Amino acid sequence: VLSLSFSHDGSYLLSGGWEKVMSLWQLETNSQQFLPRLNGIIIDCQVLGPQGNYYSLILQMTENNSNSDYQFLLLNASDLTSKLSINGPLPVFNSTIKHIQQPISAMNTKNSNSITSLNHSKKKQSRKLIKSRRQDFTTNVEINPINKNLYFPHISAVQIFDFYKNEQVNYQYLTSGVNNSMGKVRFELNLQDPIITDLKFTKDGQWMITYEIEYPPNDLLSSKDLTHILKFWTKNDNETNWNLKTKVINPHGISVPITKILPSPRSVNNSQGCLTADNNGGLKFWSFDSHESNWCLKKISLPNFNHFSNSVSLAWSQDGSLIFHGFDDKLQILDFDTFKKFESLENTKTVSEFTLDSEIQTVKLINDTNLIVATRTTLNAINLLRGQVINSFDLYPFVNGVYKNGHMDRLITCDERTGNIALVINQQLTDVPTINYKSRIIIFDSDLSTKLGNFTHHEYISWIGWNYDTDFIFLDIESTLGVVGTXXXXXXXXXXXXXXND
Amino acid sequence: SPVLQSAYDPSGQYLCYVTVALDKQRVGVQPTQRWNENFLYLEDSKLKVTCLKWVNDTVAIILGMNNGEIWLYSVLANEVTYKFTTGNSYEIKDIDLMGNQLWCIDSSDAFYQFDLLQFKLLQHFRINNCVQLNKLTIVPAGDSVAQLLVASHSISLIDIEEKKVVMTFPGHVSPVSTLQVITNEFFISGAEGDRFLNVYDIHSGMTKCVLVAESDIKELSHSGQADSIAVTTEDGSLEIFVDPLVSGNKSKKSSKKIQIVSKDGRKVPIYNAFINKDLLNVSWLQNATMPYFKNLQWREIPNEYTVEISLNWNNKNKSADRDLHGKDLASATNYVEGNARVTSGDNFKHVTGTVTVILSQALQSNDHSLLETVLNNRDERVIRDTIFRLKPALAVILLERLAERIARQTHRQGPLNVWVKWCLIIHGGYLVSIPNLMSTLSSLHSTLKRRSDLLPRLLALDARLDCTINKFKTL
Amino acid sequence: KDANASHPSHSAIQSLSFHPSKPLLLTGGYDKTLRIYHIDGKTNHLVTSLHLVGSPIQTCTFYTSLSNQNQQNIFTAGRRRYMHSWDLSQTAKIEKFSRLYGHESTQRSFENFKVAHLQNSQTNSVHGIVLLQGNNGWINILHSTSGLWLMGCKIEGVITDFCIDYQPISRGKFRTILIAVNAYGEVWEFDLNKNGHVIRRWKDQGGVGITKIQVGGGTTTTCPALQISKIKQNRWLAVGSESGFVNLYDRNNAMTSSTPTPVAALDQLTTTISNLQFSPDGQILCMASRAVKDALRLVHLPSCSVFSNWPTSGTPLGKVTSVAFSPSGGLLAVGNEQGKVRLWKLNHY
Amino acid sequence: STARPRIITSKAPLLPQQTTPEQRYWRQYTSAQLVKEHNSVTHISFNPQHPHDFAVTSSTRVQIFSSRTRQVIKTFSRFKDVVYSASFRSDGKLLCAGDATGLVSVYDSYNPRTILLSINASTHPTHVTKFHTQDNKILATASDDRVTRLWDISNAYEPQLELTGATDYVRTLSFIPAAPHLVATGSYDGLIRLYDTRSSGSTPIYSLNHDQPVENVIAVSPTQIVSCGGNNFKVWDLTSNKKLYERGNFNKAVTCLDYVENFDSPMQSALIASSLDGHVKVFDPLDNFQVKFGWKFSGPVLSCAVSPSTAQGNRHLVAGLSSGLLAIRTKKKKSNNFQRMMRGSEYQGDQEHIIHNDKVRSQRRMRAFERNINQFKWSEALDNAFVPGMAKELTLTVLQELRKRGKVRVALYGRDESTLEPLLNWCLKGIEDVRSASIVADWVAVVLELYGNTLESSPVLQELMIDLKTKVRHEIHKSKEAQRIEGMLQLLT
Amino acid sequence: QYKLSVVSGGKPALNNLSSVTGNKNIARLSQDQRNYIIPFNNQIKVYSVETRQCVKTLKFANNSLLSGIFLQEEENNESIVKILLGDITVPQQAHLITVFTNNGHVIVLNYKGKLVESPKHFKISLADEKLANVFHSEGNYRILTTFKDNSLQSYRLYALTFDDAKKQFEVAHQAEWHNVILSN
RNA sequence: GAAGACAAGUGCUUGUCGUUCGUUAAUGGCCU
Repeated sequence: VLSLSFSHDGSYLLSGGWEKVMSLWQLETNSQQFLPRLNGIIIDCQVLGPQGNYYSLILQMTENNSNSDYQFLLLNASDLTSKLSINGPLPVFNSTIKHIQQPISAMNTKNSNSITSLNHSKKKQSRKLIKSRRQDFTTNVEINPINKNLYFPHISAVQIFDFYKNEQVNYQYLTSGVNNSMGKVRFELNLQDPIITDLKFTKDGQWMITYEIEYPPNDLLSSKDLTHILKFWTKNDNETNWNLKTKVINPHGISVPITKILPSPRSVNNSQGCLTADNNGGLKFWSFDSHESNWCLKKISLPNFNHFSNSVSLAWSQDGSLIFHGFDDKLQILDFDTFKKFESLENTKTVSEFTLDSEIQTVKLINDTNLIVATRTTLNAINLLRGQVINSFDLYPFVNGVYKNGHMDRLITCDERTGNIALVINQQLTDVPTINYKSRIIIFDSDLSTKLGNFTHHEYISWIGWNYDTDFIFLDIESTLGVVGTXXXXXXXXXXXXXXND
Repeated sequence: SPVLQSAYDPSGQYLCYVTVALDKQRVGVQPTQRWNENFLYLEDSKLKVTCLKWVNDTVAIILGMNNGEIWLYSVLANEVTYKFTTGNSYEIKDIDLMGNQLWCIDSSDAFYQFDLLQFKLLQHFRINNCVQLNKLTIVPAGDSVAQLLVASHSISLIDIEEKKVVMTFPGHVSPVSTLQVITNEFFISGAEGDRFLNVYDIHSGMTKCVLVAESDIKELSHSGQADSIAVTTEDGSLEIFVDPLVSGNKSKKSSKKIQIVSKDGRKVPIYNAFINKDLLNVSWLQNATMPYFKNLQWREIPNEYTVEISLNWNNKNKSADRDLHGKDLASATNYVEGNARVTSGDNFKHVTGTVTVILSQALQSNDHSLLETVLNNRDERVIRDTIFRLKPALAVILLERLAERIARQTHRQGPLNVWVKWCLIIHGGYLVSIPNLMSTLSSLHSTLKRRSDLLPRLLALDARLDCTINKFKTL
Repeated sequence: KDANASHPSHSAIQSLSFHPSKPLLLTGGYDKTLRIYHIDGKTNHLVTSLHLVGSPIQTCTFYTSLSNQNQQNIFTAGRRRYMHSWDLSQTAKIEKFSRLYGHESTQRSFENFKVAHLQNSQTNSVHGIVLLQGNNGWINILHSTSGLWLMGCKIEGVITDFCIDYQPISRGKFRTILIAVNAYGEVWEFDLNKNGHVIRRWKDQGGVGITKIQVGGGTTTTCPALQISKIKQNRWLAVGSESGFVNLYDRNNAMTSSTPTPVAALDQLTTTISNLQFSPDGQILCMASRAVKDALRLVHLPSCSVFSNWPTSGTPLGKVTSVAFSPSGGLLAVGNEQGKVRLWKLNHY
Repeated sequence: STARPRIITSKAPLLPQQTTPEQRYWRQYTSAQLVKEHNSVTHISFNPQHPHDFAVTSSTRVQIFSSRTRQVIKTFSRFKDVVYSASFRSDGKLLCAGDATGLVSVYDSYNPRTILLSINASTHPTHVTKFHTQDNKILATASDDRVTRLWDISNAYEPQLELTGATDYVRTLSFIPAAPHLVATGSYDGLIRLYDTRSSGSTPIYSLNHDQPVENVIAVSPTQIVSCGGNNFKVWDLTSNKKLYERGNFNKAVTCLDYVENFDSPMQSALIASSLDGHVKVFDPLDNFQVKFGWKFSGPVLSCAVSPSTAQGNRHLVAGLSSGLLAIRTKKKKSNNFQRMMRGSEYQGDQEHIIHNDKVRSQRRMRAFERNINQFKWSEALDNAFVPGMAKELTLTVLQELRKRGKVRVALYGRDESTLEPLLNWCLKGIEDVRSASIVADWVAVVLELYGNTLESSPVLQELMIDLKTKVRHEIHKSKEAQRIEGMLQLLT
Repeated sequence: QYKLSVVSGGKPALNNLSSVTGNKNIARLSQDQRNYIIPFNNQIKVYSVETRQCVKTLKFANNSLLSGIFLQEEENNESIVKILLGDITVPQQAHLITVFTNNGHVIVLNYKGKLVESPKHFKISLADEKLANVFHSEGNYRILTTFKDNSLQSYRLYALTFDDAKKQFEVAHQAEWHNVILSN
């Protein structure tokens, strides 16, 4: 039981628990009346009206294991409608960021902490920021290209947020979860909801694609596999809710992650297609048919490899001609019309197969000309016209093992009109490193000819994309957003305030 | 109309209005330039406001009464500061004010003179040969208030000092509604229920021009220096005039005309519009008794112009906490699948006594009752030979009509499975030559794939059966 | 001039209530509409006009809170589980009290309700309440701005109506009193300031099939107070019937014997009484029947003489379904079934 | 606060050949009654104007059936020998009938006793008599005389124009909507003739080759006609003077064809064709004439026609066999003082200022399993899953949404032996499908670690456990051998 | 050429540095119950209750006094403990907010109007221990803080008075408790 | 692993810990 509060009379008792329900106990006849589901567990109940007018309360959002996610909620006592709910923007980081200790329940889960497991976790959680440098705390964020809302894949959901009005406009669930059907209780708190891991838009903006993974319950016969479910969603410009047209169970067969996704541009099929790269490196071309209202696989490319590279990235050539694909230590250039290697009659060693020094983290192209590749150790910049590298930068001191593979991609984006920004992060210490970090934004153009601008932010930075208003947006641990960009009058005064025992 | 009597201050920043409220007349001042819950309640049921006038140091309005006395109202606090009481008790039909002197009309035709400074009745005063009088306005000669104008269907210019009627003006058939001095020569008379304003001359004693509105004239206002006269019409319209005093010249029709029609299409009545130099003010009643206003610049405006107002005539209610339908604006929106198509990534698309010829016949056309006559055959020597004498193009179409029956009927892939293999056995060499096997044999590849994934799960269930079955049989 | 002539109504007018300080009338019936008519002698125009969808509206009251004198909620309900509460500008503020925090099992409908002030007496803070009816004897009490179920008040038998006395205790302090009516004619006296206990019981002399009680002579739910010092204990009590019988009780003497003799048994009507409202000064007793046309009768007080001149034969009433007095100006508004709220003026006041 | 989400039923990845939305409209035609006639029925045509009747030819008999009663209203029998074709005019009043004695006898419908107009056409037997679609008083008949005669029925004693040039056996002609002068006329030699009746007409304008004997010709659009001839049928574009499509998806020779347009259907324009196999297949000009739905009747089908778009009643697909059978398939379709006291209910807020509706929409009634899972009665929800009057889909949707929400053991701890036997009697059926076998694998294994100890005491479970041993090993043998083909299939790729 | 800035705010800044209080909400509804005031981690927002949107934000980046207290980058240690509604200084002057920090600082702010860039700062003396909770009766003020000599925090109770001078506050030691688990 | 503290058992043993140092299961369920 998380919080109790009496009314101003003293005849009513609000409650609060891991069950997501505000129960109003009558103390006179011991009945109760309760709102069933309130978007996560409720921390602190509070009645504010002197007449008993408003119920006001605090929310935890226990779906995120990596961040305290507080939604201040207020209600009318009469109707019990959510009136003027206030919520900060909610990312989801890769690990538990900074000193955040999950609220207390009965039994220790991966979603909550016990009493005996309370201090044994907090002592351990400091050591993960002391023993390891492996911590990244990175957030996948995608920008809506026509409405400039900023969708956050809070797990099994999307918080549709916009930073101009600084306000949450939606919270849509995107999975057949267990979410609003039941507040999870202490043995059931081990069951974690399916996790949206990828969320991209087409360049149209009329389509949003959804990759998630549903998890099994433990102690079952099928508690080993993982269903990789893909979903392709639509809405109009008028409506803010999304609508599902093709759910896809298991792309690339069963138990295969499709971890990297790039959408198609307007050149190829009016941006109504998406690509999915495996850990094996298979390429499928999902796109949209017209006479059917639904999606199919127009083109496949399925290799079977002896090994699994969990770091893949891929880039599209703006003409719609060819597909750059990055596997570990190795680039591939695919003719889209064949899904094979770019076979050349020139034989001028412009080979589709490249051989890089370390495992690829990003593949980004400024134009048809440039191509910027970050390995696990280094960053390189290779032109397309001549296949010779231009600029070398040893990111090995800044990034040794700082990132789980693939997560470098969300830090580094390319404004297609100006150029690149990579996002370099330090931790800083005096005399064991501190908890505090320091991130530097560096601006790049034309496969890193010059540094256009070095901006040094005092805290951490977890994500960068570039908004189509020619500007880069970045998050932070404190969930802040920053932009890298370019007589009668005296008779009038008295009537203003005056109008408004025996 | 709900507003009985309304009047603006000079310079047009406020108006008083007098309306009824449960058989008790109340007065109230709103602002017009961009509410006011304060009101002055008249105590008795019977006393009624009869004529109304402002004062240009508190901003006070003057209330002519049914009672026989004159209330004097300060607007800052709802208090009536002092009372100007005629000893006789008839209603006061007109009130007038300039400087310290005040002037009013008894219903027994008696002039009166009050001081605002000295708070005192100067003279009980009557004159001959004016038997009914209901509108009095004083001429602005200067500090000399003398030779004031009074009228009821006919205007008399009457001096104070010699206390006689100097000029006698022809007038109307109705009693006169509006009587205002524009210029030091010219002034307007206007009747009740008539479409005709006169413009007379004080010195000459003639009519110069007349003015004509399209319906009956209810309330009058005029600009500073005789440029603009804006007439509130009883139908609800503002028939204004531009340069009425300049030179068919006998009667002058209205120059510009202002209507107000709401957004749903209803006509809204206009009462008591104010005009100043080059800035027009409209009023109308938005609710039953609440007046809303609009300043507009009128020399820009065309000859006919309908100010259109959004009125909530059929406006459906938008509660800010509520969504467009049913749920809250802060409630989460549920995952609702509905009519989604569910596909796998394995589902490809868009990338000798024989039975041969009858099987070949039901594949040329699509025929389903005739296929099932074929597939009852189960001798493998028939199964070998029937596929063998078949066109190789037809064998590819046969496999598609197999996997559809294999998928939709689970037990059916027992006996049919031999009839799929020999298709692949005999025509394998042709089947290399077709360029896209995965496209054409997609429904075959999809059905065989979904059986393949059950292999680790079913072999897992075998042991855990045979844990128990090898156990409970012995003991 | 009529109250509906500027905008007519469709269903049979069910309940009227003026505003305690403002000039307004609230007409609403089975038409699922609320209409608010500002009242003059000459024209009576719509202030606004609210249409609810899906809820016939059988009783309507304005409610100005005793503390703020700026809330001015409008509580309206019908034969539904809920009760809308429109507050007092294109967008309307409408709250609905959908839920009973204890139990919905007693009352299935909110078709009769009265709204009364109440004092806390732990704090000297006054809030409103909503008084309901229920299953068999239950009168439930919802807090008027929060919807909290306060207190349940059972009586023997079957409830037909109730009314709300106010007793002033000192300056700044008063207690409110329920007066519930069994159908057989047993009057209960619950007090809401402390938790609901009986104060007393007394049977009406006779009175078998009883429809309505309303008390009067002071502050009632039709002619309510403005500040706490205005709250005055009532003096007249009238008990309706299904056979025309109204029984008048002097509240000074009837509170002694607890089986009191009523003053005069009014029997001028011939059918079921359906509206008993007093003047705000407590000198006139309306009595009306929704069965026969043209059936309003005025009773003078304390003389208990029915007025003889008005209403005449040619006084247009219709089947009178909803009578209401003004608080201040002495006006009289009488509904009908035709939809026309025909308005009078007691020229004394 | 949020509303409670409805439990979403499990939808498997789609097995091929799903119920396409055009297969939901054309399968509505049921209640097939079969009327015996005395000989082969040759032509069937619907009344255009109020389409409630259709004429049906026979041996010496034209009958008139109804829409709603589907029985014979009236019977024309005054003919001497076999009457081939009975069309109606576009007005709808007055129908034709061409005989074997060569006389077309046009008269009003709904009146079999007045032969209004007996046009003695050619001495060879007239097969086809139609009315013009555009001008309602010009008739055109054909003959076995290989001349088609446009009769103006003001003058039943002279053909207005002799339209000729045919090589062999004209047995269809049809008019075209954009041009009242232009007439499509199909010989039996092939060679669809196109005429301009305002010209001399004895020569055609241009012909359309049909390599096999063309038997039926019908105009579909203002620019397109359709050659229904021999084995295949081909469409033709007039201004292109060239064929657009061809569908040889039949088996035997065609006989009839029909086109209807803009009717209550997911498919806008319908093209049905008979194939003399009992086999009426339905085609569409929007979708490049692909095959959409097919009936199969007993004997060979000669005449087939559909109710028009203006039917406003139960539709019909009437197909006529050679053996004497008609085959019809159809798509069927207090006091006053009490009402014065409560009359506000039909007002619906028209002229008031503000409309405000709080009322939430009545959702679909929650099922007995979903009502239990919402109220957490999990062990009873599982027992509520195995009702014999319950779909095989929903039982799977219980077990996913009981596995996903809670664990499966909590609904299973209290199970006795008698509550356990409805589970396994479903699970013996459950593993045979591929759609459930990944899930029933969980539900069996949780029983065995739980209730294997009871299973020694219960021999009744043991028989189900031995039967479960067999069918799973059978479902091995499917899943083995179906795996064997996929490894085999990769050679040919 | 390019510039960096800060646009959108983050958390609603709940009182979890206490982690002892079960009434953690800092936000208060106003006297006139028309607008609702929350200190974010980066700003202070005034939401209108009827129109449901922000009617005014109060960023800490705009004022030097605000940025000197909260936007300090080396220490993110100071935080808004509790807003009080009225003027602590003058009896009932309106549209004022007094804000109590984590470490003895008081800021006087203006919603419903343009922010005057010179607030009435009053640094509370004797704030050796860090400020944890402040609350008020009618004109009587007390203070709860976290003091420490088990790893638990002792709580000391104090009081406030005004107009001895402007900057001065008499701090009275009403009570003290030796170690606290849940102060509520 | 240790120290600390507390409880049970008979100075000892077991047990716990809203502590510190060090390494990586209270008949208790979701409104209208």
